[PDB]
Amino acid sequence: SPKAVALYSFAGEESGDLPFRKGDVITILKKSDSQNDWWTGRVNGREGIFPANYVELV
Ligand SMILES: [Cl-]
Ligand SMILES: [Cl-]
Ligand SMILES: [Cl-]
Repeated sequence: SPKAVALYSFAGEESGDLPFRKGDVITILKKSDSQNDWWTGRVNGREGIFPANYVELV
């Protein structure tokens, strides 16, 4: 499974969003062919979707 580092924090205020802080390493559960889409991941015991541009694939 791909991992990615958060370049910026995401508050993830909407239901289904995955919040994270800058520097967190997110486990990617689903990605698309664009890093401008919302991808699916998990970190900190939460699961959800987030803007893929906020992360850098390891
Ligand atoms: Cl935000
Ligand atoms: Cl892209
Ligand atoms: Cl969750």
